[PDB]
Amino acid sequence: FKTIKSDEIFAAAQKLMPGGVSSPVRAFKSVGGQPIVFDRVKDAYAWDVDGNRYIDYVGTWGPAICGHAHPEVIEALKVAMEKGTSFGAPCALENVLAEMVNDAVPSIEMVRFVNSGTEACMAVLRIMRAYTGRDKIIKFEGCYHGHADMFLVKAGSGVATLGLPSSPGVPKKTTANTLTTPYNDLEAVKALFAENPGEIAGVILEPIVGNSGFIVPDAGFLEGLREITLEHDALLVFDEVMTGFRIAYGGVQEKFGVTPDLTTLGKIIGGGLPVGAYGGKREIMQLVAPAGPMYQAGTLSGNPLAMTAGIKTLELLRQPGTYEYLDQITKRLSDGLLAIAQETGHAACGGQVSGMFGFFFTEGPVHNYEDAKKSDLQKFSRFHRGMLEQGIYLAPSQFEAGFTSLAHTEEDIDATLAAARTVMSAL
Amino acid sequence: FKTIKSDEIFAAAQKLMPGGVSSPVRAFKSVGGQPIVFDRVKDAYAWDVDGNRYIDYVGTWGPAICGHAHPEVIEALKVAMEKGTSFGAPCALENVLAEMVNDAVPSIEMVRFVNSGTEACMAVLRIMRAYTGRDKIIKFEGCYHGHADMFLVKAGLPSSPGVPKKTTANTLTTPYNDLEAVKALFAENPGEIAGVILEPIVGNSGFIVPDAGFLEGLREITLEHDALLVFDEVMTGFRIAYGGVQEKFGVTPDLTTLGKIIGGGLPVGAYGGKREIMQLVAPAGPMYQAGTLSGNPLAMTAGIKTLELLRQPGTYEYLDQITKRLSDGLLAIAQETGHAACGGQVSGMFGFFFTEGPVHNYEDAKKSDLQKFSRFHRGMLEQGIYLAPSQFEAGFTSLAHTEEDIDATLAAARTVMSAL
Ligand SMILES: Cc1ncc(COP(=O)(O)O)c(CN)c1O
Ligand SMILES: Cc1ncc(COP(=O)(O)O)c(CN)c1O
Ligand SMILES: NC[C@@H](N)CCC(=O)O
Repeated sequence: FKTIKSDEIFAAAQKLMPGGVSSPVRAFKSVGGQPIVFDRVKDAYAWDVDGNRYIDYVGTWGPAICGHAHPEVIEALKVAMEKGTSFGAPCALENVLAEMVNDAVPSIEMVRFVNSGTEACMAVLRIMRAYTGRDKIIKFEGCYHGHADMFLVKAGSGVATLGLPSSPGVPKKTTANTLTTPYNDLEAVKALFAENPGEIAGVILEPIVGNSGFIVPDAGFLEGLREITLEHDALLVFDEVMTGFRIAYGGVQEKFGVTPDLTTLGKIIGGGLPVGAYGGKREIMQLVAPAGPMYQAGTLSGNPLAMTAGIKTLELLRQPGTYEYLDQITKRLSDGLLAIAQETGHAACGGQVSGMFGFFFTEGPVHNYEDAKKSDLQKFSRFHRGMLEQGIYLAPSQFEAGFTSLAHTEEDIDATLAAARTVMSAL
Repeated sequence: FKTIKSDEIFAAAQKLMPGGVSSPVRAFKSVGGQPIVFDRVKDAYAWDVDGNRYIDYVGTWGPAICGHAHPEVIEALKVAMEKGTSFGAPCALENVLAEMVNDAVPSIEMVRFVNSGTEACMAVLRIMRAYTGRDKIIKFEGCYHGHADMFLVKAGLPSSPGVPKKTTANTLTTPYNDLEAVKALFAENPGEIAGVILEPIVGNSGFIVPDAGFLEGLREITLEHDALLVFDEVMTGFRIAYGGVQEKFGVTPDLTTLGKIIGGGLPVGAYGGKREIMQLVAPAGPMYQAGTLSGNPLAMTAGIKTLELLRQPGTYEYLDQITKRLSDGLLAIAQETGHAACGGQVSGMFGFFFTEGPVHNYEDAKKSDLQKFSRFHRGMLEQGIYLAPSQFEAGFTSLAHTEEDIDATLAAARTVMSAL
């Protein structure tokens, strides 16, 4: 196993871009700092600039649910780019995706497309405060909603209400209205409300966590957050940028039967192109300009290429047995990893829902970020590297959920398990 | 002039998306409220869903500088997507674009690609504060830097709902082209000013050129108070000149944001400057900023190809040539038809206000006769000309715009203004 070309390109990148990457995690600092430079991806695989081929469990972080470079998506894109990559004006494709999004996810009756999860979340945050007239927001430790200043706050016991910025360059002023609570902790949220009567605009969260490893909501958690927000006329916002169209066609809200007031979407709805969307109830979305006073603009938003890829991707997801397959192969993968971790003597816990999964090197179970933080990062680092050496590309971080696609075959899963066995036996 | 299909699609859109659009301006609220739905765009044209063709002066707001759907860009795109629409990991194409950007603009030694001007600006604002360790920012009224909260300031009070005053408190604003005001701000906030951000040439409150010495003065005082100078060239970058306004006017900022053109139509953005400052950005430094789909291979591809095209000889001279003729023509026609107007142009960027002006700032811009602009806009639309649906938006030309297109556009203007 060698990554000479990646080493070279990455080395040169360090002089051109901060850390040699467009996004922090890509720097592999959580797992050796030796990132892989991709050349191309197809179906369930990715190819190195060195020729290395991997079974991919990142799927460009969600979008590639139907597999990398799906022929139907690229075909639809070929037609779209022919008509121009961007209009800066209304196009019929926006209506189409909008309708699909509306018909697909319960809480969405109207949507505004944007260009990233970060844009979606910062806008949805602004809308929650605009609709309620309240400034305080409740987020959960371990959840990620982009890098808007409000979200860049320190979390954990002792600073849950301190609103301390967790990054230089962000005024305490801006984080002063962001409250955090442990995921899967209803009493923690009730507490935040009581401590701030009439000030909580709402609660935002990943209905199923992927940014602190894979973490599923304990029974009654989503129901509880729904009850508590309704009781205080506060808004419940599901960040389904990652879970949207992956956990289920209707996202976690559809699968678990809990309807929020607003939800953010992304990844899949763009077919690989930068995209994002924030929608929800009609009465709330009407505040978004130019229909309402809450300002939010996106010059290249509703991009025809992004809309086309999103539409084609959803049409594919609409086909029969789609999510049943993702669930099947993924459960197989997940149970396999845990069985292998057990047989090799490694403390581990994990799970999966549809085509999304997690695997922590700790006994767990993992109900929140604090639990996740107990995972053996050194072990994970060696694990990730080993899997890489075995031709398996996993998210370069213990705190990132993995992804499967309709392209992953029964054989891919088994080759992966074989590799996992080989790697864990050597850990 | 029929726009039946546009109306139908738009009406249905208003039930699916706020205002029936993905971005406020597209709703045509300032010019009648009946936007035209595009089906496709080619070269210097836009084609309606009703079969109408328009000589396009919006160029999807900047990206289409080499023309809409340029064959080489679409070909480069079709070839690149075959390898994947996105990696979510490093690819050589990022190094290439980064290098072309670094070589192109005076102040950039290191760059971080993002997905929009908004992300670029909020990120640059954060780096400004992280580098200086200060929170107060100076922005100009009439300048637009995305919808990030700190920018949604009134003129540090919120200008729209949903944004806590607490976050806009650290945002100081001043009239564009007003050095004394900026100076006063620094004095009223000693040791608290992280820096100054602005569009070196304004396009978001109409086309507004900086006065002689303005940019030079801003560089001087920021240096004096150990504060950063940030050029938001998302709109001007690679348009005013290959190196943007900073190159053309010769004033070098410490940091600059980019977008539009660098993505050839695809969602894109970037911020860069001296490596000493840029090294603060994660994962190199402690300042956090991330973008899951940033450095998109398709966006890099289209940006790389778009820049290669711009690097050809006569590119900016051509833009300047046809645009000056367009701008001069408009003002001449306005004069001969008896309408107070003022405008100007620099490269393929221009403005035309229905006000005698002068227009050195937003306040001046607001003196324009919006009613007249609206009727002008509609009439031009009927004459087969598509201008920005706002008096407060600069216009754009592209390499695809022919001498004939300009002739036709001026002829149209004559007809419209003669009817105003
Ligand atoms: C749940 C969630 N919300 C928001 C974001 C921000 O996404 P982007 O990088 O597209 O801004 C992400 C991506 N990590 C996410 O996983
Ligand atoms: C100078 C400038 N800065 C930032 C932006 C924000 O761009 P986007 O919609 O790409 O976020 C714009 C687009 N209006 C701009 O013109
Ligand atoms: N779910 C436990 C929280 N009180 C946070 C612990 C921490 O990370 O400090």
